[PDB]
Amino acid sequence: MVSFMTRLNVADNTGAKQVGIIKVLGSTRKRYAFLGDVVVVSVKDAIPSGMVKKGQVLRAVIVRTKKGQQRKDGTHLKFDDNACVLIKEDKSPRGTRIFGPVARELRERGYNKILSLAVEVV
Amino acid sequence: AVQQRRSSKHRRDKRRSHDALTAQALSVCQKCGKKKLFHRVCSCGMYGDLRVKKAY
Amino acid sequence: KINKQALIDLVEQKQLKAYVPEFSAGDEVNVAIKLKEKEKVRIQNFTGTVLRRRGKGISETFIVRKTTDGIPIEKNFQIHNPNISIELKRRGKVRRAYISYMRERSGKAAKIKER
Amino acid sequence: SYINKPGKTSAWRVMTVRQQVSAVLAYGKIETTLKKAKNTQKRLDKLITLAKVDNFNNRRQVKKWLLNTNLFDVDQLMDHLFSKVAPKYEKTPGGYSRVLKLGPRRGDATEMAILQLTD
Amino acid sequence: MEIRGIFGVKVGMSQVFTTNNERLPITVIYCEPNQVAGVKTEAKDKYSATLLSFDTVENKKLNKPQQGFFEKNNLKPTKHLQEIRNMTGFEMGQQITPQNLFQVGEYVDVSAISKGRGFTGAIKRWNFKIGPLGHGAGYPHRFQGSVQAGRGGASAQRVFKGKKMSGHYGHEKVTVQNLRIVGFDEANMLVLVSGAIAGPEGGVVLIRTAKKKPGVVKPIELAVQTEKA
RNA sequence: ACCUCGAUGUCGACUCAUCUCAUCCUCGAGCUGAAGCAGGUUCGAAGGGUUCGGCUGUUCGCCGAUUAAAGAGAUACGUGAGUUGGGUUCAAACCGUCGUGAGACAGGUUGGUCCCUAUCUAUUGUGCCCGUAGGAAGAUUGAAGAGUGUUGCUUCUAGUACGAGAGGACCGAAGCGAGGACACCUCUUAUGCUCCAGUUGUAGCGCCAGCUGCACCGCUGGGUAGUAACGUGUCUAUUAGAUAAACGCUGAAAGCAUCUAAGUGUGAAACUAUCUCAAAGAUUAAUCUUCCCAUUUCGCAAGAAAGUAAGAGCCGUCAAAGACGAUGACGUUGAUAGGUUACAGGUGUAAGCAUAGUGAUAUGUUGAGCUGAGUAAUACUAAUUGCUCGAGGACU
RNA sequence: AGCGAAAUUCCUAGUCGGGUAAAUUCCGUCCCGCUUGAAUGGUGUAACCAUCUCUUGACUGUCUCGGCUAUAGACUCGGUG
RNA sequence: CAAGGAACUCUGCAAAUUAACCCCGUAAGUUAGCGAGAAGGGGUGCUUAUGUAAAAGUAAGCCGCAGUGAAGAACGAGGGG
Ligand SMILES: O=C(N[C@H](CO)[C@H](O)c1ccc([N+](=O)[O-])cc1)C(Cl)Cl
Repeated sequence: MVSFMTRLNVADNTGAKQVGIIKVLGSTRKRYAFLGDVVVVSVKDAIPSGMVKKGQVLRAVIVRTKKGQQRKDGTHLKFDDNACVLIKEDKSPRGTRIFGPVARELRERGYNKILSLAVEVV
Repeated sequence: AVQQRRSSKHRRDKRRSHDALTAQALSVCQKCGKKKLFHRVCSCGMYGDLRVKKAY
Repeated sequence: KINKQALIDLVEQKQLKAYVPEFSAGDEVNVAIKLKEKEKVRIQNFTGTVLRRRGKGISETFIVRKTTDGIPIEKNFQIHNPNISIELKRRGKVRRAYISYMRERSGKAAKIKER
Repeated sequence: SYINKPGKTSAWRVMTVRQQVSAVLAYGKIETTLKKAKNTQKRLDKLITLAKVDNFNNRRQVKKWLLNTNLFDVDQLMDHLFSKVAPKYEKTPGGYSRVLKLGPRRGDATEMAILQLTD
Repeated sequence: MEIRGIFGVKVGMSQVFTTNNERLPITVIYCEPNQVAGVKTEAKDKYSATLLSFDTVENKKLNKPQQGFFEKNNLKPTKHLQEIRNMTGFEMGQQITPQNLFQVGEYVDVSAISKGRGFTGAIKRWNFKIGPLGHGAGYPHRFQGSVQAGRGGASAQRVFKGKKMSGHYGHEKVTVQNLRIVGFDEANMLVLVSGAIAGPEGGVVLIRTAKKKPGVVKPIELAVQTEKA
């Protein structure tokens, strides 16, 4: 699905355009990062507006996987490109509004502030 | 690689102990007196009381 | 004795439905899905286009594509699944039982509706 | 390990089975190897059971597998199939051909066998 | 131990649904009433076991000694004969239906001979990574792995006993435990058990009470479809 | 300077490792300048793991981000009869230095051949013969064994015990993970070469239409069964016994005190099994059930020739197996394989025809036609009116 | 004179800035240049190099992580060896 | 060959992506010749009519996932020696 050193889109108003993976979190050698799993990442190129520019590193939550995973019910979610959402340390986001739909699986880990500020959910 | 000490005649004999060919089973045709193969036709043709080939 | 290999269908009769509409690749469809996260079941509507329909007697499944904010969404549904309902609103002309071209084209390429 | 014969190919197998079934339909008795005879028996049976209708569609459909022989041309075998082969089988389903096991040769000592039609 | 076992033939895999909107793939096993052949008395042979037979066939199709043995005890002529340790309380000449052993959702284990694989390398047998396919390969580039534990006459000359090597795979008796069976069919004589089931499609499969969790139940009841004309 | 010059192929990387404990982590416990979290140190413990990248030819070393940590080591500083060659280091040439010279300098600098078809041992799988004092078919027991042995996060008890605030548990319960292993392929993708449809060029089937050959399978889009993972389950747990360190009673040698001398206890991923796998070639050859048996009797009674009569083997159709052998089912008393019929799944409107257009084409006849290996019946075809070994149990 | 840790710099993994998450390699500078240096040439240079070196856009099994089919061998059988 | 797209490796080695024709459009630098086919894009099928002598080109219509349908035909931009 999502592997080490992966560039994906930015789906929130943080100023960045491309996000690159730094390392998957959890235990060592996880080798993958699925929906809802937090991952340390960095920015690649950003517009002058925004609270973050080139050079800094953050922790983000993956919200879009192209391969997709099968839910416990039987509905296997799919997406075309890959997106992510940025936070600072806490569950609160670093951006006001989020572009694009977000999966329901975040409810299994919290992040209700992210879903409450979305335009469409699964 | 190759052998480092020569193989004795005993070694080759024990190796070829399995060389003996099996005794192939035979069968007697029901109309042409001969010892043919098994499940197979003889030189005449009647694999059973039924033919297939002309003469050979 | 012996086995029939049709017992797969024989036992599967416990979970089945005979009210599923017919649709292959282009008919405009809608799915109503029920979610259970509170005391009240939440109802979500999902309109869009068909991608594939496949199954033998229980593996009958389909794929629905929609668009939102210029981003496409593919969702896979099991036909025989509680609290999932399907309906057809506008069927259309198709040339293949399975399509895969929508993964790179969106908009200005809608399926022409047949007679 | 370079420069290798093209060897046996899927297209080669199709050509071989077409040639063998055409030859069998031409003469009726063929001495060959056991494996190829067993492989071509399926196509022989399919062609014979398809020939039982004598309509344009199936006759077009059997042109794919057919091929001319030394003694009879393409149209010759095409007419022969529905003239003196298909009418001979109308009550017997399948089993229009059979194989018997010949002896092994001496040059290569392969497995040789004869293939014939139904009496 | 309360271990009890029944044989059957696993015939295919097909998922069924239930309440809570949860997905669970299921496998279908054609069951058959197994006849008791004997019981080893615990005091008589120092171990307790129950021997049964199944897959009945034509009486004359079996060999003479087994036919005579079944004639002596009036046991139905069968093709398969096997026993299970510590199975207690089942006298001879009795027929067993699968409803006497397991509840609707208690823990189960399933055993069967693994499906065949033929000869295979250590790559497909011990998860050994493939050698480098780029920047120079050498005509060997898919290899069993180095084995040498030393060079000389002090820690060498020996290849380790039973180290992973490219060998036979499959066609061996395996077992998977902690299984929750979900479907009974006495009117049709079939069972449906959750999870993947080992064994080739059409082989002999043995269903027993798992020793992992000694009989703890948690039912799973099916949910009937509600949408209809 | 002790074996090697009649050649024991050197650094590092990849894969594969195995072993010790001076323990990196989990675990047990003591002491504390240990209020509690987190700590510092001594002893026990080898069960498992011990990250990914940038610079780097490198091991290092530095750094970035995570984790339970990023263990110290050992084996011709393991692993070229497994891969390469980035280099000390070959023949070409640069510069710097040295030399009056050819030239030299771990001074740096660009390029640059890595041979070997397996004899014995060892190991991984797997067969034939013989033996187990009758023969054969089955089912067992356990002799000695092998593998599996990692933890995290969230919540509750509980903002409780603790500490003045800050801050924040031991002990337990539940859910969710990652890693690895065992399997399986219904659901998701991967492949799916006599499967389906579109399709260019070219040459044929005389020609139109339609089909074939060839152009990697001609290309493309899918896709049967089986094989596969990224997909689905389960496993990592639990308890019992004896113990390391540690913790104790009663009790004296030593009127006291005191875990030890006796008796009697607590107590760790270590250990024995509980889990899984195989196992009577366990010669120390085990147990049980069933089936076959009694032709006086003839050479030097020597169990000598009538000598299986149960079964097994030869050959064949085959795959649930499969390099070969085996294994498993079946040989006209039959469903073992092929063919036929029907259905499944896939492909998606076969070909001809009529209509509309003028013309490529569209519509209806058409949920049609097609389809290797899927499934159930079918003796239509192929497994024959063939051959060999094989019973009176030396004695208890 | 010019140039300068450059193919020349041993202490050097010299300072700083950059490009990256991290830069012994890279580029512009700084200069006790241990031993730079102007015909054994210095400096700059348009085009070119099966030249060396470094960043980077599309691209892909190089890789995370392996799998499937096909042939010809490899395996059995027959002839030579 | 799914997703990632050089994270492998001393080094994007190998392999893959741009390929044929026609039409737009093309920079630094310079010895003014070049760089340049730079870079970056667009159209190619069949039928009808317009069309020169053929092909061009044009407009309309039709088919499909794609239309030099396969085959054979440059991956580039930078700074340094
Ligand atoms: O000479 C060789 N090996 C010699 C044999 O006497 C010996 O093994 C050796 C190996 C390495 C070495 N060295 O690296 O200095 C010296 C001797 C090989 Cl290079 Cl052919």
